[PDB]
Amino acid sequence: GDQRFGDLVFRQLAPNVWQHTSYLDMPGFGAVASNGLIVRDGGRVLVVDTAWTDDQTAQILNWIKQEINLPVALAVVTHAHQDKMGGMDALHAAGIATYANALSNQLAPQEGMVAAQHSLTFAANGWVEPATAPNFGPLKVFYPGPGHTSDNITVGIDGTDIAFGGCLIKDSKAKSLGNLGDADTEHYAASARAFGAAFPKASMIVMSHSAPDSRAAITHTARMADKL
Ligand SMILES: C[C@H](CS)C(=O)N1CCC[C@H](C(=O)O)C1
Ligand SMILES: [Zn+2]
Ligand SMILES: [Zn+2]
Repeated sequence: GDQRFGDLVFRQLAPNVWQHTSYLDMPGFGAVASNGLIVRDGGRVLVVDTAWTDDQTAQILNWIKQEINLPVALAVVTHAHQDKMGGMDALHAAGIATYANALSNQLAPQEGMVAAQHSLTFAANGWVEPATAPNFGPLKVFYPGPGHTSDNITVGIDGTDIAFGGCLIKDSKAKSLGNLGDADTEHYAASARAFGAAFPKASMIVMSHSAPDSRAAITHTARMADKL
């Protein structure tokens, strides 16, 4: 179930996949959960998204050491907001190679984040240029277009039914898309549908701010984004 480890929560989603959850008090919204992923690929571990803070991200690494006990080969972060990139310095202090969309790295300083060490770039069709994501194993990285932010990226896990929409996708019963100050209102709806079409076999949709949901999360998020 939900394994409490300090102030974080870990949930196993598949034999080699876990969801990490961390919380930040956001004045006005309560204590906001943010989810990322941990994937074991043979003898190494891959991380998708930091926690909100360096201290929480160090706790993710401590949980990995206790429950998996294999080296963390790399982390990929899915856009330049605090819930996804707030713990970059903890990854760097641990010697972990970090990757983000080139545009996320460009935006990181003005968003108050530390950039990742390596920049991903994407083909016209949205799939990562393979030379920019070396040794990613089962992680399949896709840029669906601007939506929640201009830089948001998404990740499928080969060998599982899981795809990660990050903060682009909301659950089946969300009422709004949240803060939209950085959003691309013209393109959001198409980007959400593009994520669904890039991972057509994924039946478990993991996202930043809700528990894992069915593909109705994608259709509902798209159906909601159609209106704007
Ligand atoms: C700090 C994050 C970066 S995505 C944020 O802005 N949030 C957290 C989730 C609830 C609100 C929403 O957008 O749904 C606002
Ligand atoms: Zn965000
Ligand atoms: Zn978010």
